[PDB]
Amino acid sequence: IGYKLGHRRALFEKRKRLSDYALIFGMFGIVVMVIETELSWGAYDKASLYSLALKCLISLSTIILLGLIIVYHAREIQLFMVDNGADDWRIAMTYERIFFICLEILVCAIHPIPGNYTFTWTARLAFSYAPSTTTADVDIILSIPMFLRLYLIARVMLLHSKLFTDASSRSIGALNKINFNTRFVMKTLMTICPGTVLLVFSISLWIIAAWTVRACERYHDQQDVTSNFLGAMWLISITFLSIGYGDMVPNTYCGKGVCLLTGIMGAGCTALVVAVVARKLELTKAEKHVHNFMMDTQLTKRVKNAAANVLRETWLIYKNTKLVKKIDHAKVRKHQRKFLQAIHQLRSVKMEQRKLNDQAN
Amino acid sequence: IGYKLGHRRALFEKRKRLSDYALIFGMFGIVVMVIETELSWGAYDKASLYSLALKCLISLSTIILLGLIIVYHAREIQLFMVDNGADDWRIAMTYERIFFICLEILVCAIHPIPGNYTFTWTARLAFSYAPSTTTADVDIILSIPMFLRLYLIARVMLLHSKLFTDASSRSIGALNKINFNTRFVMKTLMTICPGTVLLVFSISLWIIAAWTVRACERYHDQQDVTSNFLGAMWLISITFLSIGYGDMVPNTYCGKGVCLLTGIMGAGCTALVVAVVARKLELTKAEKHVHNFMMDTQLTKRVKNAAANVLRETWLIYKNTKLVKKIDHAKVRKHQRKFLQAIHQLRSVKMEQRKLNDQAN
Amino acid sequence: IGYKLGHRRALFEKRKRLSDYALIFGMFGIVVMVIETELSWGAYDKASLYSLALKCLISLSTIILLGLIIVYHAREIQLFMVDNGADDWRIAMTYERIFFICLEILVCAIHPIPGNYTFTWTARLAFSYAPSTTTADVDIILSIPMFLRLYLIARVMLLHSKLFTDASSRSIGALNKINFNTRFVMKTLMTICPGTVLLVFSISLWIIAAWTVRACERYHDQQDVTSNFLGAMWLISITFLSIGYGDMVPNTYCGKGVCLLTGIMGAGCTALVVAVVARKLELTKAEKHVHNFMMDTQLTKRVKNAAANVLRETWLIYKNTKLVKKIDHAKVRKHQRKFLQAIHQLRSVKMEQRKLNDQAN
Amino acid sequence: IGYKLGHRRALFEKRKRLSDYALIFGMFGIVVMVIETELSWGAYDKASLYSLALKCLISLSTIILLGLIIVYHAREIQLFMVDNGADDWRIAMTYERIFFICLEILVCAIHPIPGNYTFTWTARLAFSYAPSTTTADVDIILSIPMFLRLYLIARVMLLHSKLFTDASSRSIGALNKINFNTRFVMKTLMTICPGTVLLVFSISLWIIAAWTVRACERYHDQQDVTSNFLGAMWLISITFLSIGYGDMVPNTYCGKGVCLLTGIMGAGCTALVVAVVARKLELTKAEKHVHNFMMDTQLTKRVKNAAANVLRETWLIYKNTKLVKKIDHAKVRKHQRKFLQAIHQLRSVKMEQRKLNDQAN
Amino acid sequence: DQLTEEQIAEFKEAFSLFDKDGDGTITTKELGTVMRSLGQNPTEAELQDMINEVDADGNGTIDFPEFLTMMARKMKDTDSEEEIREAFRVFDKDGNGYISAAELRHVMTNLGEKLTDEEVDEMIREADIDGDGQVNYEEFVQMMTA
Amino acid sequence: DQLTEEQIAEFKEAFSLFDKDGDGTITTKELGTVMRSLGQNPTEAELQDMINEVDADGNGTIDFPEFLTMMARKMKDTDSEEEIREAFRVFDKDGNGYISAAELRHVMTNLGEKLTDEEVDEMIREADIDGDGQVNYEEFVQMMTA
Amino acid sequence: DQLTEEQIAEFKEAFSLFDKDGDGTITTKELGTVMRSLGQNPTEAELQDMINEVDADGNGTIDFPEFLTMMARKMKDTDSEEEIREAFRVFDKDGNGYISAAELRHVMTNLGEKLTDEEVDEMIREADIDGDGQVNYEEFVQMMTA
Amino acid sequence: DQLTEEQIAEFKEAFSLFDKDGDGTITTKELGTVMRSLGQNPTEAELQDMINEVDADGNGTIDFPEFLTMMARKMKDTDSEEEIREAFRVFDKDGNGYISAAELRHVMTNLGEKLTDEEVDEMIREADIDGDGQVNYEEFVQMMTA
Ligand SMILES: [Ca+2]
Ligand SMILES: [Ca+2]
Ligand SMILES: [Ca+2]
Ligand SMILES: [Ca+2]
Ligand SMILES: [Ca+2]
Ligand SMILES: [Ca+2]
Ligand SMILES: [Ca+2]
Ligand SMILES: [Ca+2]
Ligand SMILES: [K+]
Ligand SMILES: [K+]
Ligand SMILES: [K+]
Ligand SMILES: [K+]
Repeated sequence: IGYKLGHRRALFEKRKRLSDYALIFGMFGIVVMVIETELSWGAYDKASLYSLALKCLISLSTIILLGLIIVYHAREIQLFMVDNGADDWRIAMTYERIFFICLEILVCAIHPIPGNYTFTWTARLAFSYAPSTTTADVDIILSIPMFLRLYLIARVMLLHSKLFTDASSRSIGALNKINFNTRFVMKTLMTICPGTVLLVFSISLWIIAAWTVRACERYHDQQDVTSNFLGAMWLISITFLSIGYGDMVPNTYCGKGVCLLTGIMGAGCTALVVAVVARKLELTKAEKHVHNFMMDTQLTKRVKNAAANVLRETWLIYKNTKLVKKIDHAKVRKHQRKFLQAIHQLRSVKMEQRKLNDQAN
Repeated sequence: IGYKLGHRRALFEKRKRLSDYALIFGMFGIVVMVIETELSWGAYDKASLYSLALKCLISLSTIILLGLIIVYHAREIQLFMVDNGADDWRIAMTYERIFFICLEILVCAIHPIPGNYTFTWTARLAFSYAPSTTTADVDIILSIPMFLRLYLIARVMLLHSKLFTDASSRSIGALNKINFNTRFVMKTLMTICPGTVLLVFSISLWIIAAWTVRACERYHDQQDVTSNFLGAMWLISITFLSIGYGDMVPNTYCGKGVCLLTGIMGAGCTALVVAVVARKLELTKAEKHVHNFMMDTQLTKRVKNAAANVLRETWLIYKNTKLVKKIDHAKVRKHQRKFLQAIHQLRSVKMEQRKLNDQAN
Repeated sequence: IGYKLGHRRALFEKRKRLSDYALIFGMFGIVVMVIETELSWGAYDKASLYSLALKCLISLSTIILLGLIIVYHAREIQLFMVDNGADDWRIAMTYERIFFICLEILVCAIHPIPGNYTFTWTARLAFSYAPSTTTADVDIILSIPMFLRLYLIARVMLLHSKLFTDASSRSIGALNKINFNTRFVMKTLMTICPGTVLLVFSISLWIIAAWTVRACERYHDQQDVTSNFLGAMWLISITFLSIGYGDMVPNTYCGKGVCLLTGIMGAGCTALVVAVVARKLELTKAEKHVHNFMMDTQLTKRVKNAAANVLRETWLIYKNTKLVKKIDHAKVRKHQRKFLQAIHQLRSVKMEQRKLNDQAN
Repeated sequence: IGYKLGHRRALFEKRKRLSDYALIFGMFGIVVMVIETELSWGAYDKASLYSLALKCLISLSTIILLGLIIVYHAREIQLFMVDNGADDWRIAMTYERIFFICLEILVCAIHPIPGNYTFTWTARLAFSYAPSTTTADVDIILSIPMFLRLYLIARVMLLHSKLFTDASSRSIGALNKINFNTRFVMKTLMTICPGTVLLVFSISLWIIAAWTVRACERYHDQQDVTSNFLGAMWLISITFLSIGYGDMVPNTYCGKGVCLLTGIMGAGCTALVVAVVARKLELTKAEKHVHNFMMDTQLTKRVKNAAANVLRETWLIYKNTKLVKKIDHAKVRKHQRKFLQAIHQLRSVKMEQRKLNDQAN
Repeated sequence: DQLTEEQIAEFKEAFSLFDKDGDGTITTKELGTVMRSLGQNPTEAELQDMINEVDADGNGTIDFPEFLTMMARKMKDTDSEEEIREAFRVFDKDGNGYISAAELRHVMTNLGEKLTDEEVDEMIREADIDGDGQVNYEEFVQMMTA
Repeated sequence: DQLTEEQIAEFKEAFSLFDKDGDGTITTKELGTVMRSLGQNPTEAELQDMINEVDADGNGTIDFPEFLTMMARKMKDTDSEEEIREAFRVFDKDGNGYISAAELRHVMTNLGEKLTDEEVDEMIREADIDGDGQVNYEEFVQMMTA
Repeated sequence: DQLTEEQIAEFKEAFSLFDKDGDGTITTKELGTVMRSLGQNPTEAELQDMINEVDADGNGTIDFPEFLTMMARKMKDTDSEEEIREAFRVFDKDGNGYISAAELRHVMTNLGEKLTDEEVDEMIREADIDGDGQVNYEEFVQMMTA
Repeated sequence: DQLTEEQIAEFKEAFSLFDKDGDGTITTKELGTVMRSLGQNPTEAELQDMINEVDADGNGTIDFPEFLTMMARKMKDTDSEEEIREAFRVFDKDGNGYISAAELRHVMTNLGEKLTDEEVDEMIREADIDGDGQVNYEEFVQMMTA
């Protein structure tokens, strides 16, 4: 029809391209934060120029990220204006729209500023109940919350999916009045691959939580217990499965909060994992039919063999009782016992075959 | 019309109005008890006048509450007399009716009386097994059982529901011979909102149990371990999920009984929570239909692409075998391997498509 | 008829009456054992005459119990000879028949004989890993296995059930070819009352296991930790639910074996308990219809109100735009926003009503 | 026909016979390794001739095992060449085919070579956090991975199954196109015997893991805690059920890894065990019909008794009210109360009977 | 004590659920339609007698006052008018309502609480309005009038 | 010994389950309804054979003594007659009830635990009451008579 | 702007899903099969009054340019023309398309966010094109075009 | 090598699973019943072709030697005779085995792993046995001959 159906596509491409730079500039800051946190503990102190450089980089990336977010929201407003048939952009503002933008800005505006600021930290040790005191730095409160920036991955994955950006799929969805949201794609992925998503989620959370616990716990720790990376991995793994704590209990409320979060997540996820595992152990239609065929084939032979022995024992009893001059009672008793055994076996086999046939009916 | 439908509604309104004052006068006493318990542990001793005032208030509220309970039961007897067609009120007394009234009076008649009475308390410490001895006060045995007054909330919620009080609802229920009790409303709430009530119940139990554990444990505790509010919250949370105890085991049977109760409740409630979680991760009818449509659309293209390669490889094999002067044996092997690969891919795709169609059938 | 059908009834009554004396004479011995074990620890030593009397009573009861068991098996052989056409009792002996009788005799033949015999016992303490050594008495190995005598309760309950002994029930079962096994009544009870049996089983196991743990643990214990009845009850309860051990870990393999048994039983029984619980919270087939009726009644009003709001907003927009000469833009934007809000509310209500009707279909 | 269908059978028999010698020569090496590991700790040192002999035997068995594996793969290649119509063996090589052969060779090529090689081992003790240092020997690293050779049992079981080798079964599978792989046999075993396989798997894993934990833990252990076989069995059992660790936490990462593996396996297997348990506590069709028949029979009598009780009270009230000269008010009230009680009982029993009939319909 | 306008409005709204198409009167089809969706299986004769039991106008239809009377009688818990009429139907067979004397003599001797022999004889002596032996349901109302 | 009046009443109550509409007689329809309610599918010929197997009176109906005899015989665990009459039907074909000697020789030479050739040969020699080679169930009762 | 060949290929592929047998035009049967496979139940009148709404040629069949316009209009979120027609249909009776003013006054006074009676009088003014007392959906299109 | 008694007995027992008629011959009814019991739906034409494909005798029935050949040919994994025969049917339209040259040129130019224009042109040139532009399935057997 011209103009339209091309303007919407142009806006779609612009919005999709604006969502990659945000991911790049967020992951850059997270990686630089991790490297600086690791290095400043033992390699250099907090007064060197390396810290200043590595934090100026973070500030620059944060500024660019905020600019990109604002431009993305402007493009989204334009797309709404086109879609709903509006002439003034002020019709878009609906309170919650402002609230979500402010929340995104606040979440993405946190990072360790350059400088040298310290505070006082006290904790109560585990299993001995002895107070501790140290002078930490403010850059540990401002660094952990960067992991909240990981929501952009979901946005990118939603905008790059084939279901969201296929003309035929959109036409069918419009015909059936289907709203394409981020929950629809999540449910679709869960239906398609319910194991891969769980594996990826668990493997990422494991490492992130282990590093966070170690970083929190390295301050009040002089025995290499909870500051060990492998020890943190073991602690997270055994708390996920809800087994216990061992001798490794955190001395910090940060570690305890992390442990509570992993415990909740594991209690939520184990049931789904075992359900999808149980769903992988059944037979399809064709193999079920083959199995039933072979079972009936074997049961017929078993029932025939069982039925023969009854007549065999009856004949033996009659012969040894009436066709012999003298009577030997031991043989008669043995044959009667075997006769009863044959009757019971025949009845059991017949009942099992009837039950299987009724089930297959 | 015949004195009916006018007297019954008036009695209904009287009974409904009498149930709010009881809730007010019970919550008042509970709040005052909590404040007095918090303040008497250091702000002032037990021999001051603030304690006397704050306990006289409790006694007054308790007396008024008992009066309101008696008047409510009198109105209930009147309603039964009207409902069942009786002329003497002595027909209502049926043993269990007296027993329930006596139990309600006994539950609502407990509170810390004014005075100064003390007793002796001994306990065995955890992880060290060392005896302890202290001179406690009687007002801790008499204060905890006030939390039994929380059934008035359920009574008010039942009396205020639209299902209980609606002419059309009652007409339909009478037509279908359905009784309107509290279990019906509870199961209706289960059907409508099975997550909100679970969340509210969990949070309220969490806070109440944490406070109770701290109040019991503050007597035999000199190291700020189990008499810490945050520590109590952590203990309750990790015992609910059945992970362990850490280094935080109570030295008192009160705390151990509370922990047993939370463990039982968590074992009962986690299964329901994870059962209702799974109901939020499935597709509706329209979503299922469009999903199946798109899956079949993609599978057709996949099977076409798979089928082309078989003919391609066959032609290449024939051309390189019987249409070239000199035979190169390094190419025919590769072409035959790719031919087998194409055959296997075609069979797999066809089987998957047939399985999906059979499932959708 | 022909002296038959009454002889079988007489044998049934004889066998039923012979099964009460065994229960009486087993419970007597168990009770006397418990009393003697409790009293011999502190009241009197092992050389007094009270122990001799209290063990001679046990021996007498054991002898009578063995005699009763033998007579019961003789009556069982007679009943088999009547039921299956036979004339010599030697046809009944079928190896496993002898094995079960020998097993019953061996199980019921164990008890603490009179005398004074001691042995040496060593253990490794928990949490400190320090060896211990004591001079125990043999009568602790011979007393615990008395709880194996509790199988007679199942026999009595099976022989006293109405299903087992009823002419109509037996006639129906014979018509349908049903074997009245001892598992049949267990499944029947599980179908009728799935909660009462679990409650009784749990409480009885709780008390018995707590007493057994205390009796085993009282030897290597000098700090009143695991030889406390309430502590044993707490340990059993928290191991049943699979929470942990706290600071209460047994120093004896007897206690550890008991704890393993309770852990296995709890892991097996909790799932059944929650499955039973989940069946008490759903509506019947006579109130679901009322529920759906009222939901549809409310939804109709909701959609009516939404449509009215949509029309009102449309009219207000038109009046404030095409009628008033002085155009005010502050009102038009608000009215358009409310128009969109009403449209969305109408669509949501319509979708919810359609979904409920479809699921009720 | 034309050496066809006989050549395939000959190759099948040769391949089946070649798979028993590998199992024999693997189990021999595993047993000899276990014996040598047990004996070299206390009986003789690492420099005696017994160690040299017991390691030369292992090397000989390993060489023979590798030869047998190579010959088996050659026969497999021959069978493929016959089956797919190929004429040159170079068509079988398909990358992953080479990779799996290399993986099997590498797995089966590991064993402790003769000699005397030592290394240094350090660990951090549990619950005390004290460093330890010892001079271990290299053979412990090389002995444990022999348990990877246990995959040959699955191969033997698959090749010896009746389903895999039966003319009628293969004909049916050819008609209804299916793949006769190991997953099919595993699913078939899970369908027919869902409990025996779990029992065998658990009982084998228990002992293997307990021995592995003891062998790892015996180096840094001087208090007989985690080096005890029974203690290791208890630890594995309580970690499988996810109860806790007690006072028994390994000082080695090998024990921690084993415990993690058992915890994962138990979390996976407990759900299946408790799901298959419930399948045994249910009634078949015939016993269900008998149960319903008897329930209806009893309910009819209960209804009759309730109706008679209802009718009697009305006559009693009428007699004591209108047919008596002097009115006694102490009897009419009791009769009216019993009248109401009978009415309620009648309603309850009628509702229960109707519900049972509706559910059985 | 008398009804106020709010309860009248609520009862009118409830009545609107039965009366479709704004007729103002409940017909047999209208009642059957609302009873069908509740899960029950109502016969034509049952509907006819149900509407006739309350409709004192005799026109075979229900207006607002009749609906009020029916609702007021139905919201109660126990109605001994029908409770003891149901018990007789429990024992009555063939749908005649003509239980003979022998049936009552056996029922009130070998069932329930086993009334004494002299009591049941007096009860049957009073029960038969004429003595033919066929005790009908007109003996029910005479123990209700007072 | 014999029977006291205590179990006579219980047996009468059990008999009342089949015997509907009184009359003290069991008809084919009454038995058929009871067997239908138990989940089985009974044919008319099977019901006629079952009722005539116990009805020594020949009137086509079952009274109390016949029901008592039927229940007494059916309450046993193993009936040596029907148990070994079922085995022959297992090998029977087309429901004729006659088995040729070749099938018997093959069955007792190959199937089961087998017998020696002379033993089975002598058994077939004794089996044919005339020698036509078509044995039937008349020879079955020969080994059960004593 | 405009459309380049890349989206043209996508739209042609999407159009191929409706137009079977390579006809190049969409018929009522082809649309009906697609709608049925989605779980909906379309009537013949619906399949006709849907296609003629987009068919500007009048031939009774849909080509590619008509498909483009239909998809462009349907892909939007809210269509104000359809929403308030649906809202009117909600209050409509027995499929006539006519609403009497008396109903409208009650609807716009007693429901929703209310409305002052003067406002309702102003609205009913010029609401009826002729003023007989009934309102149609033609007055709808009067307040859209502005 | 197949003359050994064990494999002959195995195959005879397998053959007995199809022939329930006793005589060593397989008809349409038995094959249809066996395939029906497996969950498939065989129509008359396809099964008739299936039995005719192995039937070299022409009698319309399968004996033991024909069963051996059928089982030997079907037990193998990949059958190059049918795998590409079905691949050709995938692109068929009306099942006549008649494919125009233009369709082949299109499929072997856009679909699959692509092909150079001269190569597909040469293949189509060789494909037509006469030049009518339509290819049958004898070109398949011409490729598979050597
Ligand atoms: Ca009407
Ligand atoms: Ca009327
Ligand atoms: Ca009869
Ligand atoms: Ca008779
Ligand atoms: Ca077309
Ligand atoms: Ca057109
Ligand atoms: Ca045949
Ligand atoms: Ca032939
Ligand atoms: K735990
Ligand atoms: K747990
Ligand atoms: K500890
Ligand atoms: K623990």
